Amino acid sequence: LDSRLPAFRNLSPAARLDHIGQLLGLSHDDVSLLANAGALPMDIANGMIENVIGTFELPYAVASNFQINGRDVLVPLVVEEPSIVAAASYMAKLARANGGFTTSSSAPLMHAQVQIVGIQDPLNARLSLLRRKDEIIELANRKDQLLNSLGGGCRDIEVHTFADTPRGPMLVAHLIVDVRDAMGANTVNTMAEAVAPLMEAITGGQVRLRILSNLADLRLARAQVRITPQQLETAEFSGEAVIEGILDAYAFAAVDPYRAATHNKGIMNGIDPLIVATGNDWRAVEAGAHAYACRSGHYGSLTTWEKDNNGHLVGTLEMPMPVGLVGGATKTHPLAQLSLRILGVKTAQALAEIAVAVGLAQNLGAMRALATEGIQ
Amino acid sequence: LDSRLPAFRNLSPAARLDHIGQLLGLSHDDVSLLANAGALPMDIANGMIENVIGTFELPYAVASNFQINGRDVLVPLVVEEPSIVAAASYMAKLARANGGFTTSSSAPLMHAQVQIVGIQDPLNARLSLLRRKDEIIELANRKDQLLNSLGGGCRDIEVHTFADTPRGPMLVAHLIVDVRDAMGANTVNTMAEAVAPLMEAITGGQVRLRILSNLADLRLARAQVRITPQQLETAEFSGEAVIEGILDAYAFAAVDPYRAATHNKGIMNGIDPLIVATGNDWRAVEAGAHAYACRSGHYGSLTTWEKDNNGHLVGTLEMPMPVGLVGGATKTHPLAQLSLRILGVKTAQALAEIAVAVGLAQNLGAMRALATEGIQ
Ligand SMILES: CC(C)(COP(=O)([O-])OP(=O)([O-])OC[C@H]1O[C@@H](n2cnc3c(N)ncnc32)[C@H](O)[C@@H]1OP(=O)([O-])[O-])[C@@H](O)C(=O)NCCC(=O)NCCSC(=O)C[C@@](C)(O)CC(=O)[O-]
Repeated sequence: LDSRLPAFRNLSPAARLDHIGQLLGLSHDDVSLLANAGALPMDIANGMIENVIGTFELPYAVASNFQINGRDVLVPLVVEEPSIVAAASYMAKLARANGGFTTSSSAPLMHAQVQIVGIQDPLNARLSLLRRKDEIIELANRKDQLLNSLGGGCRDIEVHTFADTPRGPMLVAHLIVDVRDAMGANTVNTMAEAVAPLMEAITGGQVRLRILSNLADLRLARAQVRITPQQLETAEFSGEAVIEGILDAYAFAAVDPYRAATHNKGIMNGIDPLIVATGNDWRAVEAGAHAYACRSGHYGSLTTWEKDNNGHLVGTLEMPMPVGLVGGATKTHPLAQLSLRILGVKTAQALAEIAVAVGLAQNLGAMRALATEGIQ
Repeated sequence: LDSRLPAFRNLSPAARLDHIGQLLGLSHDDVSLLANAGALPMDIANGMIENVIGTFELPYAVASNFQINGRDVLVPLVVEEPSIVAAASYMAKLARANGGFTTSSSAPLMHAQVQIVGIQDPLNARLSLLRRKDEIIELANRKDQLLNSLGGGCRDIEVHTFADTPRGPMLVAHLIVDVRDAMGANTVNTMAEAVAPLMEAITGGQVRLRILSNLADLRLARAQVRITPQQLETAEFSGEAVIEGILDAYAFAAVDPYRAATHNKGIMNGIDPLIVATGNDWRAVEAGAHAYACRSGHYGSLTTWEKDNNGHLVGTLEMPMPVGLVGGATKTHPLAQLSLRILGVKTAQALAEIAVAVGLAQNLGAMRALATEGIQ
């Protein structure tokens, strides 16, 4: 696969769609999902959410030039805002010259929280739980046979205490669950509900919340990119001075939350449209991303930008990225299935890796434009 | 308008649409935009973002029972996830019994950032700017005579310094701009550009970034709700016990960022689909919401929950809410226009107020469920 797509931006939507279909070998049926409006049947839309009266369209695009660990990929994106697809594509083009994007990710581990109140001895109860870990882990894994046989399941438990709250001391257990190719909320909510009575028996507390955490900091995905000064040279500036201006923009986001919010918004301009294109939950991804940005107590940049010893501009993105290939709209929406076909992804973590590569490219594009814009 | 919609949940989408059209007095043409696929023509979609190959639908729904400052409203929502619309409607039904939602908002004030580097005397340069603030403000306002006629414009400037970054001292000016019914990005960006040469003259430094901040903490919208224990009573739980359980849930969110990220995600489940339905930029709203949530130096809850002197449950949501009635896809997308007609809003701050009421409702719905039978 060659994702360069020369001339794409100037082709008609039909000719774009034809080129995609040729490059990938999409069937006629696949192509007709995008050629004709209304690919989401109303009977399906009506079973997705409540009180449905119709459907709402956004444009569906493809970003070009992306390459992930040496493999070319085409990236579907659904969004209303201009410049995003272009910026991504152009930074992807530049990235290719130096090997594309390099990615990695954690195992697909999600937390389930079990909140326990009204214990007079929570610190002691925490050890009583930790001692009985294996028992709790076995109970968690009893019901979801499909998950286990696919090689997922509850791996471990950690327990936290919050002894100072206005509502008294709390204990909070986390089940740590490998959810394989799912986003995982239903899987872990189920397990949290299933172990709650047993934890209550061990601790003597009242269980309250039994619920996933969206701060999915054990489900991290990572991307890297490299850009050389020669690539960034403008009419106004040397490539070197552009790099320095990109580093200046980065330091500005790292110290000022007013800038960091905007900088990170730029990252999510790249990521959220992929999430939408694949039928995934963008509120989950957003909450994980921004909560992770302020894990230190200070709201900072999710990306890093540096100059290496060769003088090259090197960027990183590492962040929570809980996404699924199965479940909900990703299965039921015909175009979500088409997107996954276009992407070629075999695991949810592969989809996560593509996401962070696009977020990183979008951030770079935004910074480059802001740094190279002349003073009027 | 009566927003109650008896049996709406169980009508077909065609019947729900006909019913809305009758309540609102929508034209046959308006109803047609939802009764048929393809309300977003391809020529418009192709002009909205780059590399467009088609469109992508999500379901379009309406939440029922909402009442804001004593007026019933119907709330359009576009999203892929079940239970959101139902939960919002159900909590809105409860809220009606005690007066509905009560809302307010600030003026629609946005920050434009102007980053200045290369100054050995940033603290001095700050006072030189403030000494000449009236000129800077007059200059920003020459740039947009129409906004000023509409009753907006640059109101003030603030200046922040970061004298010790790893990239050297920086100074950052903020233009504080009343943007009326726009989200405002384009307006404030334009002003930042206009004042940049003047700030360079004053400070002797070099302007880098000129750009809005999405941390729109001078554009706050606020909602309140009240719920009695009688309303929350179940077969398994007294209403008083449910209220205690909700307060335990809130305290858990206030202390633990693992919980707060999820709690806040639930609020955004309510808000973002109204943002999408109105053609607004949901990445901006998200970034502002979650960055505001950590302004204290700890990532906490956007909502508050308390029990008043009567034993009643009272909740608040105050947050940044930068949305527009004009600008971008809000104008361009025929269904964004229709949403605004359904909502009946006459200013952007009115839309913002609706948004926080729906966010507050959604949070309440999640918590009520999590404190009683559980989410599953
Ligand atoms: C989903 C409900 C409301 C069902 O509720 P129910 O148990 O079926 O109660 P009901 O069936 O008697 O419904 C009563 C009212 O709910 C509304 N309603 C009820 N069903 C529908 C429907 N199909 N379509 C439209 N409206 C509906 C409707 O207004 C109805 O009034 P009535 O029928 O008496 O006039 C209930 O189970 C509930 O409130 N669940 C909330 C939990 C939830 O799933 N919230 C949604 C978002 S998930 C989320 O935010 C993530 C989370 C939870 O992790 C955030 C966090 O942790 O904080």
